[PDB]
Amino acid sequence: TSNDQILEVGAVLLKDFIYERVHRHTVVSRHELGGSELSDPTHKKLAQYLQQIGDELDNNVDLQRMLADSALQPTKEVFVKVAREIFSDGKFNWGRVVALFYFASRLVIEALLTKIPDIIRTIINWTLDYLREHVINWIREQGGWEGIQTYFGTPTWKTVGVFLAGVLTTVLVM
Repeated sequence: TSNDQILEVGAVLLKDFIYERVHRHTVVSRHELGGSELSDPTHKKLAQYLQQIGDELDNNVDLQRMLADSALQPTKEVFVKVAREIFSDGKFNWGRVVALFYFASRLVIEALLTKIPDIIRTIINWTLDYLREHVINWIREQGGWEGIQTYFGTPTWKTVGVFLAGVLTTVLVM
């Protein structure tokens, strides 16, 4: 319910997001990442939600083959090139933010794998800084970390309406 609070909530979600991605994948501790385990129910439930999207993405083999490209490295120029490309058209939506989250979590995993744990807070701050400088007025226009399940759910909600209407056509007209 404020720019500072939206980013502070983003930080706690991003940290917990990367922790669980590494956790169910090499170990990194919440304290290493700069976060505490969520206590807020709203945060905990959105965190549980973000995790299911991460699992859907893990099961995209073509995504995984890209992330395994040797060019995918836990480095400033990789982060900046990718972050900018995610958002470059200005048509923001919650899939853009999640894709940045998921991409960040993989840089952290690669920093673990390549034995440079010391950059992990830096990866985190790259990601928070980009949100702070470019994405936070958008999120505020959503009223906070709100609208997430509206955005991912609407397209399939609509197919229910189209399905029911076809049932009714079949049954009331024919």
